[PDB]
Order: sequence, then C-alpha cells, then structure tokens
Amino acid sequence: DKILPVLKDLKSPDAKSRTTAAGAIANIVQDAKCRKLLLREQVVHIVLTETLTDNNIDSRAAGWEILKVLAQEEEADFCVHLYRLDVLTAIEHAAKAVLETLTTSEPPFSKLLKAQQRLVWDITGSLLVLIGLLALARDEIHEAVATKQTILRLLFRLISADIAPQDIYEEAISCLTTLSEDNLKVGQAITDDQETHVYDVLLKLATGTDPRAVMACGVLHNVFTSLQWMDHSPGKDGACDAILIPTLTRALEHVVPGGAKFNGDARYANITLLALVTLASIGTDFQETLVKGNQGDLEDLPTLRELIQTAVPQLIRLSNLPIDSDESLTIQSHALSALNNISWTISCLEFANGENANIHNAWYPTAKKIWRKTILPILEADSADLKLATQVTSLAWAVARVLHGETPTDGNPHRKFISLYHSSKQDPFQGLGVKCIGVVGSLAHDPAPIEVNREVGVFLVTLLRQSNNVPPAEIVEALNQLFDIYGDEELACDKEVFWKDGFLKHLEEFLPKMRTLTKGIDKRTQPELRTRADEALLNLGRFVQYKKKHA
Amino acid sequence: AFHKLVKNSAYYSRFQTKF
Repeated sequence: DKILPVLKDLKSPDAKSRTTAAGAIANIVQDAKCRKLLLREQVVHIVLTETLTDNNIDSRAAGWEILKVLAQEEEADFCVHLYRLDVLTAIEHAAKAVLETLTTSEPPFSKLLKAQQRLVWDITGSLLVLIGLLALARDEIHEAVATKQTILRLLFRLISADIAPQDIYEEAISCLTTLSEDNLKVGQAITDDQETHVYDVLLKLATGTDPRAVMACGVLHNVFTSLQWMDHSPGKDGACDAILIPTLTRALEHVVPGGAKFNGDARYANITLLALVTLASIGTDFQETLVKGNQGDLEDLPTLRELIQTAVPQLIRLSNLPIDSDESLTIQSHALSALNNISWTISCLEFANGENANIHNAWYPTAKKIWRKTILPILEADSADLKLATQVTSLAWAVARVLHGETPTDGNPHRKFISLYHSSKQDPFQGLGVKCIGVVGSLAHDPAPIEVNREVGVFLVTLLRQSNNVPPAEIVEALNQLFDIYGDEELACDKEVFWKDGFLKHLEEFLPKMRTLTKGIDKRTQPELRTRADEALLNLGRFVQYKKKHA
Repeated sequence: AFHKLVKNSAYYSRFQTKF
C-alpha cells in the first residue's frame, strides 16, 4: 500500500518525478515482500521499456540497479525471463555508452564531474553484475553474451586501462573469468585484441608483484585450456599453464596458521581460495595435454614440472596445518582437492615396465611424501567426517596406483581403509567403497609385506564369498585388484597367500555367482558398468584357467 | 610428445574434483 503510488510516478511525464521514483524503487526492491508486489505491478516492464532509455542519467542508474537487485535477490531462472525479454540488448546498448563516455576525448572521461563520474561507475557495476549472472544461467545465454562484441570490448577496456574503481575492476575480471571458462570464442577474443591488448595486460599482471596477480591467473588459465595452449602446443611465447604456477604458489606461501581475519582484508576470497581452485583445475586439465599430445628433466613438460616441484610442496604444507577454524577447514579441503587432481592425472600414465621412466622418477618421491606427510597424519585421527574421509581415500588411491606396494606400510593403513569400507556401509564407480577397494588393492601388489598382502587379499576375497550384498561396481574393482596382484607365479605372495589360503576355490565358486550379477545389469541403463563387468567375468574365467595350470 | 596412458584412462576422469 506504500509502493502502489510510487510506481505511478515512474511513468509520470515529469522527468523530475519519474527519476525520483526510480531512486526509491531501487532501495525498496531490496527488502523482500515489497519486491513481490513491485514485480506483480509491472516494474520489470517499465524499467526495461522506459527508465533504461530515459534521458536523465540518474534515472538510468536506478533502472539498472533495480534490475541488478532483482537479479540478485531472485532465483536463477528470473534471469532467463530477463534474457527472453531481451535485457541483453539493453545491456549491450548501455555498454556501448559507457565505452563512449570512457573512451571519448570530447567531454572526456577524467574531466567529468565527481558525481558525474561516480554515476558511470554505478551503471557499469550493475551491467557487470548482470552479465555475470546471465552467463551463469544457461549455455545458450552464455554463448549469447559472449557473442556481443560491445560487451567483450567493454571488459578489455576496463581491465586494460586500470582506471576503474577496484570493486569495478574485480567484478570485470570475475565476469571475464566466467565468460572465458571453456569458451573458444572468448579466448580468441582475448588473444586477438590489438586494440587494448587485454592479453598482454593480463600476462604482465599474472606474473608480477601486483596483489591481483592470482585473479589474472584465473582468466589466463581458462584461456590456455580453451585454446589448447599446452605443453605440446605452447601459446604466444611458449605460453601454457606452466607460467601461472609460480604466482599461484607464492599465493599459498603467505597463508600461515592463526590469522583468519582482519579489520581490512581485500584478499581472502581472491588471494587463497582462488589460487587453490585454479591449481586444482590445472591438475584436471593437464590430463587433456596428455591425450592431445598423443594424437600428434621434465623439460618437455614444464606444466607438469612446475606442478610437481613447486605447486605440490605448498599443497602438502597447506593440507597439514590446522584447521583451528572452519575457514582453514576449507583451505585443507581445497588443498586436498588439488593434490587429488594432480595425483590422479599423473596416475593415468603407464609406468609398467620401463614406460614413462622420466616422469616416474620425478613423481615417486613426492608421491611418497604426500602419503607420509598428508594421507597418514589425517588417517591418524579417525574422527569424524565422511566428506573428508572420502577426500583422503580418493588421494590415497591415486598415490598408491603409482606406488604399488612400494607404498609405505607404517600405521598399517590398509587396516584403516578396510575398516573405513565396512563402516561407511550404513554413478556406480564414485562410491567410497570402490575407493577403499582400489587403494588397499593397489598397495598390496608385490613387493609388499607378505602379511599386509594376506590381509588385503583376504578382504578382497571375502568380498566375493559374501557378494550377496556388495554393489556390482565394488565387485568389478575387487576382481580387477585380485587379477592385478596374484597373476604372477614368481611373486612370493602367489604361493605364500593365493595358494596357501586356497583363494582358487572361492574364485571357482564365484564364477557362477559372477555371471548372474553381470546379466543383472541393464546394458541400456547404464552401459559402462555392464561392459566393464563383462570384461571382469571374461578375465575371471581366463584367470581361473591360468593358475589351475600351476601348482 | 607421446606418453603412454593407462589402458582405460577415461574411467578415471570421474575422480577429478571440478569447479
């Protein structure tokens, strides 16, 4: 009943009164409830069709914020409704005005009035935030936004000139990070700009002493992946993820225990969390360098070199430290995510026989440190998380796929992972149980302690004897682990455990059981597990013959 | 530039944590 008469004014033919109302609705649309009523009376329709194209720049700044605020307070869909109403054109036209104001030499920007200047920033802030929101909405909106050259060139102009207020600067980087995430066109836009040289400006800033260096790394990493500027195919001046890693690592160097918060702290969301998340993405995306490299002293792999020598030491430090506070509870978590992604990618390499020897010597000692300094301390205090339990087992599984029973036996870790499996009993292959099977299986290969092998082997086989309630994926992993371990009659454990404890009978007994559960899996929902299980029974049959043939 | 991968590498891309 207060807002009803406010809106009438917005359509008033007296520019003074409309422009005032706009002012008030931008505040009033903040509190909930006043916003439900404001949206039902056609606020979005007026603002779009009248207020954003009004002649007065105070009116247009309120218009944009009314949309900004609404976009923020509303659910994600509200943006699609905005997209459909063609807000993007409104934004593009307004964007083209900011640039004309910013890049004009007639009036010209620095010679504007203080209050006049502040208004151009208001409008930019509303624009920036909006673009950010719609790009997050759906893939089509993302590719509609990225299409708009005016929008892009606005972004390059802001990042490049560095005259904008910092809150505007950071929002512009944020935007371009989202726009550039797995988007080829944007990456080409950034690297093809001879007008403002955003790419050069970004490089210089991502490499130097500036406080916002990591922020520029987040943009550049996205560009390097999208354009496949990688170790096999370096970008401009040998550019690839390699050059971002030291900056990203010097960012972890500064975070030390006992200083969570301050009176003035402009770096914490950006400075620390961003660096970790990006290191972990770098971990993920290096996997694509290995695949693409193949279709065509880690000197040839600088990204991998930097990851191991520089990135990983700081991540083991960060994984270790408390944890005094919830915020450092998140630093640990993210540190563990990066270790995880790197360790996993690396373990996606063939190291059997002599294969990839160069990379195996680079990694192996580090893999041992990760296990002793990270995985083991954390495993020492049983309680209490499931989320965290799950994170350490994933990493342990990645590190033990390379270590292969060379992996340290210290706190008898296999027994802990084994107890983890059973107790956490209370996409098939992402089960934590699968993870328990795979790590314990991997550290039990030769040349491990023959009793460590006996336990692990007994657990794996028990799994089959009592397959009555084990999830089919966990059966497949168990069978692969066993084949992986006891398929060599020269290994002490083949005679010392496989034969000594007659593993062969359980395997021969399990064959029928294994055929019915396989056919129990819908090929059509879902394929992978089915075809994977078919290979395990296949291998299971071939495995029961080969030994059958050996005392 | 050729580095031999594991037999079923894509099976393991699920263990990457994304952002």
